[PDB]
Amino acid sequence: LDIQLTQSPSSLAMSGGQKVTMRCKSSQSLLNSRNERNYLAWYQQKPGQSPKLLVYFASIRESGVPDRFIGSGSGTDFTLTISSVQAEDLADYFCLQHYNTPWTFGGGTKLEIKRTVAAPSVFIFPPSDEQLKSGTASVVCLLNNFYPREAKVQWKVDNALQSGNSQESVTEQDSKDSTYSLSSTLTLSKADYEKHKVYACEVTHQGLSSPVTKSFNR
Amino acid sequence: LQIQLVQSGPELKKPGETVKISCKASGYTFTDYSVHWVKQVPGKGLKWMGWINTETGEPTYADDFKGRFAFSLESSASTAYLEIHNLKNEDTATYFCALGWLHWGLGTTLTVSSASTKGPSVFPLAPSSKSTSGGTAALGCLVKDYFPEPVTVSWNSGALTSGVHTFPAVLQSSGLYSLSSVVTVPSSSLGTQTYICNVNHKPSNTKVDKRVEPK
Repeated sequence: LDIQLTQSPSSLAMSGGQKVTMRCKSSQSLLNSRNERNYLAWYQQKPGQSPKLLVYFASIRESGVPDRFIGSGSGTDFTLTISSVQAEDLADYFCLQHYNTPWTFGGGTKLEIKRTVAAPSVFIFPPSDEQLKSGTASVVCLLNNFYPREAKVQWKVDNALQSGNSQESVTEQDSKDSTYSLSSTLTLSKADYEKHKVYACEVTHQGLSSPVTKSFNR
Repeated sequence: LQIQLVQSGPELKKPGETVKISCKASGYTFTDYSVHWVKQVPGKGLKWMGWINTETGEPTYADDFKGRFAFSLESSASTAYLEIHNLKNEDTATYFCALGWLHWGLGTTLTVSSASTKGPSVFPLAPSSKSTSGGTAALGCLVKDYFPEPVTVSWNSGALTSGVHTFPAVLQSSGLYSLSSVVTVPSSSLGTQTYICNVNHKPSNTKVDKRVEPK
């Protein structure tokens, strides 16, 4: 049967400067007695990019790769270490065995970065005239550059708490400051939008001393 | 020389159709390395599909990919091809060509769906006294009602990147996607600076440039 690669842990949260250790265990030995080489490679796949080779033949760092990346191990047990993790190291990491066909991959380790609390800046956007003409109103509330991800966003329309008409999206962590951003979008028919005057989003987050409300008048 | 593997663009196909994806090699000797194909499902899992010998043109398939999959090449054009016939729902994925373990291409995103392609409507998210935090203002573009993913957004033709956030799309109950792209800038400068969002949805040949200014 096929060689199975088990990566652990599947997710890791570490603060800048901590040592990161990721493991890849193969169901079968990847050591070629003919070569004394271990047929394992490690890749980094940052948000929205293609995989980049970090280490090949288990322990040989690819040219251009920061020396904080260290591959080691042999046979069935391999390790990728980051000696001192940097904000930009946020990525999925995965191992590949190419000892035998079919080549197989580990399940991946997602490395997230821990940092200090950062309060969101909050902004609200009325729907455009162009969109309203079209028959719909999208009202957007933005929470910018905050940490941690935990946040509460509530929509109030003419002081009445809304439910059931909004959707949130959160970004991947920023590669430079390790923060998140979040959008909450309230969508109403034009008819329903013009039934009310005050549109507000209230944001609760541990970086804020108390909830921050942003609003506009239709 | 920089190794380059350029792959064809995102595609939407219906169940049962055939798709042919290309991988054009430049910056190295084509016949020096075999070309492998790897499937990455939306969940991010990776599956090795097989390889093609660039000296002989001979393909070899992984067991799971013996049937509807064909690797081929065009020698004179230093191009490898992945052809998938009788497309199935489960074929939705990003497909990478790769020079063995050495170098991956940028991937081609394939969606298989009976749903029609739909280009986005692009609306300004206009700065104001309530998109003003300290002396910072936010503005953006709402990219609404498109299918399938993905859509790309840039600002000022790539010249504005600092503080830009382009959100992961949400799925609307309509089955269409929607996202926004935002940026923070000085509130003092809203009258003198120009901010244009450039939206590209290749699956529908939709390109739009929307100037975003205080309402």
